[PDB]
Amino acid sequence: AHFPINVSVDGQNIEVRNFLGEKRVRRQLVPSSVKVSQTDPSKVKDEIIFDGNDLEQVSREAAVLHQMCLVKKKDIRKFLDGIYVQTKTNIEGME
RNA sequence: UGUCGAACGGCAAGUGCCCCGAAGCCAUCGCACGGUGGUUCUCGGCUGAACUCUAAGCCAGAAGCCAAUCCCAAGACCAGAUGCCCAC
Repeated sequence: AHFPINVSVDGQNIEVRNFLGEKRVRRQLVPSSVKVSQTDPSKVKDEIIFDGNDLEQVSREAAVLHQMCLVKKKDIRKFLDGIYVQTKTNIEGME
């Protein structure tokens, strides 16, 4: 709604800065072979798209960023702070 | 005050009383120091079977416990290491 933000991913770790107003980084390790980028530049501006091969070795960490999110002593429904896991989906490709 | 003849000097008042007093001791009266790693459960959640967290496969983490730092130290009887050495 208001908070302009930034996020980051540095090779093997993930950063989360100015989350809800928290001006520090929120790290999280990712295993060897799960490569990911952003589309913050312009067209999407929001999404984090996880790719990979294994059912539960990329689902295991596409579960904690939604655990790294909650706003606790606060009404939750009236406003939606968080870059949270979106739309469990089986994306295939023929492009 | 008393007292050594008087000063000087002391002494007696179970340390006369008093001011100051180093050393030592001591004060939340002074001062220094006391911010660490795993493990798990609440739990957010993952896969889905027979669709959801779990029936098996699983991350994750506050306290918690557990060691660790810390204090003691083999009656835990240390075949730990090491220094030195007899008579008969």
